[PDB]
Amino acid sequence: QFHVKSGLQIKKNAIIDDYKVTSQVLGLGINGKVLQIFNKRTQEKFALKMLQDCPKARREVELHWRASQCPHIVRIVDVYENLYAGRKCLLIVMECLDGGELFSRIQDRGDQAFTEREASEIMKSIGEAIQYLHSINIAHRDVKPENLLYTSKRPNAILKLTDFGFAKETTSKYDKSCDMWSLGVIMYILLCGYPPFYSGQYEFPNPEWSEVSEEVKMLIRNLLKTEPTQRMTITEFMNHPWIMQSTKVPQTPLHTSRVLKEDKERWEDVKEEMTSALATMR
Ligand SMILES: O=C1NCCc2[nH]c(-c3ccnc(-c4ccccc4F)c3)cc21
Repeated sequence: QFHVKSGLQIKKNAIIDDYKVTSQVLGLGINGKVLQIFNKRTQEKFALKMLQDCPKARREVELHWRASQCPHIVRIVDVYENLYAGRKCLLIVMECLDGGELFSRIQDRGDQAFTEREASEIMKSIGEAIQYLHSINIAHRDVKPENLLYTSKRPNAILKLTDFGFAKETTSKYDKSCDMWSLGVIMYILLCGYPPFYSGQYEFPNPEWSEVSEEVKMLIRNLLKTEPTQRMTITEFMNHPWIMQSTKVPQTPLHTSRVLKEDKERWEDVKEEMTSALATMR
């Protein structure tokens, strides 16, 4: 009749007591590395972010925490304030995800090519995650496709969203829209294999955008609005068919897999421009 969950808990004893740390790295992001780590008790493998521990982070985690309670959002498992260099530090231990950057999994699909239906399912999921956050007044502000990774390597395997180095409480023109933009961006690349290209017209090339229902070309629009406003609210976003259908979408082939094999070089480029588009955007 009544249920809550563990409040956030700043464990103080050296994480080296509760885990054995590798040096084998994974994530190579904002503040420091992401080391693989093993749970002494259970013996499972984990992601370890590490932080300077200033007032800022101390809420960034404080949110991540609230968010992990979601399926498609990465779960935090433990948060430790230890002393590294000489620096009241901050070690967050979160669920390892042996999946690979959302896209970098598709170009090793091995069997067949991609599908409008499969694109939905992906977007579909990612939608959900954003919802939650918004549904609790949280903006991620950083919904890159590096920040999307899967649990494991099976096609059953699901994907989650990471790096709240950017999230912010929508507390007491705007914000929880960046996350939308991204989804839009994400959908585009999901369907074709490229973005727009500035620093705004988005053309729709032929051997790609063709018999592809304007029903779908609709969404992408509303989302990508160079605007802050009428960028279709997620609440809104969910409502539209394609997404909320699970399985009623056309089975149309998608070149995206192959497309990405075409020009593996355009990526280190994509990534920055994606962060450019984002990060700065107010
Ligand atoms: O918050 C973050 N910022 C920096 C980049 C970043 N990365 C992660 C992360 C989280 C969970 N798991 C992994 C992971 C695990 C196993 C194999 C490969 C992996 F990427 C990586 C989190 C963050």
